[PDB]
Amino acid sequence: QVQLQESGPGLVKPSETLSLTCTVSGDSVSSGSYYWSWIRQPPGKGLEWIGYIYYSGSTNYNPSLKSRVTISVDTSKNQFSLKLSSVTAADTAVYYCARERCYYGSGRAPRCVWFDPWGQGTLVTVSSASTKGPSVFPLAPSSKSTSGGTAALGCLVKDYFPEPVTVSWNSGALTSGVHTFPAVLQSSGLYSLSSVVTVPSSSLGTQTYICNVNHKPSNTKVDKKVEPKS
Amino acid sequence: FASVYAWNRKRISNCVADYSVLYNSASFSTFKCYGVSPTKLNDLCFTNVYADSFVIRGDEVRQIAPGQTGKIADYNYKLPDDFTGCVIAWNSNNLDSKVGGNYNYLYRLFRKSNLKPFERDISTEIYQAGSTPCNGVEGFNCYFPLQSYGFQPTNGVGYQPYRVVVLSFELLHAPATVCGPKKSTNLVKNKCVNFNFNGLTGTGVLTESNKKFLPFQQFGRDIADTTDAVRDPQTLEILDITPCSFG
Amino acid sequence: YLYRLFRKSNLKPFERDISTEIYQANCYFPLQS
Amino acid sequence: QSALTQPASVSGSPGQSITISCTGTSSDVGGYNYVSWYQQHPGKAPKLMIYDVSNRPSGVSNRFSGSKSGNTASLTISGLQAEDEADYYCSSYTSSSTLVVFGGGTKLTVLGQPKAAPSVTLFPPSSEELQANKATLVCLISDFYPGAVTVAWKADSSPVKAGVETTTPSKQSNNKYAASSYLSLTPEQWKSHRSYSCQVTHEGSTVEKTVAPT
Ligand SMILES: *[C@@H]1O[C@H](CO)[C@@H](O[C@@H]2O[C@H](CO)[C@@H](O)[C@H](O)[C@H]2NC(C)=O)[C@H](O)[C@H]1NC(C)=O
Ligand SMILES: *[C@@H]1O[C@H](CO)[C@@H](O)[C@H](O)[C@H]1NC(C)=O
Repeated sequence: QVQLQESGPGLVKPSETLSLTCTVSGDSVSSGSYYWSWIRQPPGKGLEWIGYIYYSGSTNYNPSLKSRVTISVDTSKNQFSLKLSSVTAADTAVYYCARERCYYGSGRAPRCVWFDPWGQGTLVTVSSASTKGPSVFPLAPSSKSTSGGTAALGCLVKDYFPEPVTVSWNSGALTSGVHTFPAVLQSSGLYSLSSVVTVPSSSLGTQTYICNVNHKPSNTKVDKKVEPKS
Repeated sequence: FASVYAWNRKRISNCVADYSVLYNSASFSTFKCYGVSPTKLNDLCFTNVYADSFVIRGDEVRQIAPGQTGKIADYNYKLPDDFTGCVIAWNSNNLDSKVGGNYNYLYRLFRKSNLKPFERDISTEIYQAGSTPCNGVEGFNCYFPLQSYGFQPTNGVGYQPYRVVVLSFELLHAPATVCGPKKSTNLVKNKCVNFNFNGLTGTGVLTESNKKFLPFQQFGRDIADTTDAVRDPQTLEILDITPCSFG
Repeated sequence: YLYRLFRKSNLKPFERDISTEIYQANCYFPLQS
Repeated sequence: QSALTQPASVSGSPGQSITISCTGTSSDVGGYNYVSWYQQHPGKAPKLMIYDVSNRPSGVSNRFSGSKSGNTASLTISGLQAEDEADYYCSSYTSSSTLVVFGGGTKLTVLGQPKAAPSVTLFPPSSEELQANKATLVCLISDFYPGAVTVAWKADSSPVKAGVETTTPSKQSNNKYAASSYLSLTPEQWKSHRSYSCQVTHEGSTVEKTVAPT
């Protein structure tokens, strides 16, 4: 099978030129037979199409976004990338990369349809609130959280601007009871969230419960252990 | 010109071919000769010359050569491995590229197996990549096999259309055929000067004659069989070829 | 092992020609790897 | 141009049949044989299940099927499940300039479920945060399928309305909801009042939890 992944994020400012880069795995780029494309989606709104490149170098773009976007191919690392210049505040969207099927035309450009495997989608925002790293606290398991057979503990990761942030439990080990709640946007302008997991009350401190906090726009990586209250 | 997936094929035949007007025209961006270096073409004779014609991209002119690979040489036009002729190519951006894209120049991009040299394939069956049968309809792993260069005048070089002509000299086993043209020089009568009269090679003094050949006879011979008169091809007058002076 | 030169001389015997002035007029060079 | 996905929202009962239409402009979208449908779960990339105009790719449920009529395109289902709540978009290959057009999106809902109980969980500011010269109370709500929750915060006896932030309800995998609220406090106010509490009201019913500083 094939897979797709995007890279090159960062709280881009206004009037810059951002660059995303989609890499492919499981199918060569220069093989013909598929047309690699780009699709954005502003949040809470529908999809819209941007462009495509074929392996020769033939391009197409959306006429509303024309004269502003160039997309190009690297056949050395099997990846393709767009660059959109003079960015306004309206382009704060989620950006997918996908391939298209693109049936053969008849002496008049080639028509394409259905698409195939959509990228992973990396939210890219555009503002002037700069960026900040998260502050982490462990929310200890307590008898006020304990009830019978189980008790809950978690990690509070707060005050960060660069929206995509992740917290795992024990390097991705525990998948039972682990729930990360939607981040909240404060009046200060910074986000905050808390992820909690329940675990048998016989196992308050017994095993390892370390939340792994990773902030991808920055490079923050911190592991915090949660233990019952003193 | 003609497409790249259905090239043309003209069979030049008995004629007088002057590859010098080609070689020195300086309008050609690529003039490679393989079996035979270019300047010696106007001095050889073969049985047949074939000329193939088509149109490709700018940077696919390097696959028109013996022993290459790529979408063009694999299955559009394959040159044998002991080629003999010459390959000529020149840019044609202003003729073949039109604003909005000239979608009339196609090429084949999928085939079961690479072509045999000088083999040609104009079929249009739906190609079948995967194992699933296609039944003549498109879909995943069922692709139409022809794509089209969309040529446009604002394309960087190496994406503008180039026209290509491949001359292939072949020598079956006939008696002869096309060859180059033979030059000529003024005739100086009366002076032991070497001479060649359309094949007759000799030496001696040339003099105005007063014999009368029949109007199909070229040269005259003596008893004991030595050439002693000729007829000048251009002016058609008889000249006595007396041996040089000796003693 | 850069052998295979091409020239005008046609090389009457036991002489050897060493020089580089191009047969470029697309382009050519009297040497081949 | 844009092939208006007919209706925006859509209601459905679990089990029988839902049909979603997709109308647009003329034969540049309707009178062609190239339309596709996509399912996007909330927080995921979309995924096709219908192409050309009615073809199921290698491995999808058999409930998915579509058809074409004039300038409208149809997509129907033949038996509903709880995991089919998503958005749905149309595609299409025009001839104008925008090459490919996209739908506006329809929301499929699975009406039918039993009033769940909003499980509440409250946490006081951790010790490191106390040393950090700040304090935050954490009120988590989960599994309360009908989503009209609201929250009120309590100091020892009185209600408070400053320093609190409340998430809008978010749908989980089990297609019920979850929410969260935060209370900002200076640690001296944290020890000032002997205890705080978070109460949540939901369909008239109410459940509250309470924590006291140490
Ligand atoms: C070959 O070509 C030459 C010219 O290139 C011909 O010479 C002409 O001969 C006629 C005699 O009938 C003269 O009136 C012309 O003035 C000549 N032309 C020139 C340019 O001198 C010659 O006749 C041709 N060969 C044959 C067999 O006709
Ligand atoms: C002497 O000079 C001639 C110049 O024509 C050159 O070709 C030749 O190689 C030289 N002799 C030797 C032994 O190299």
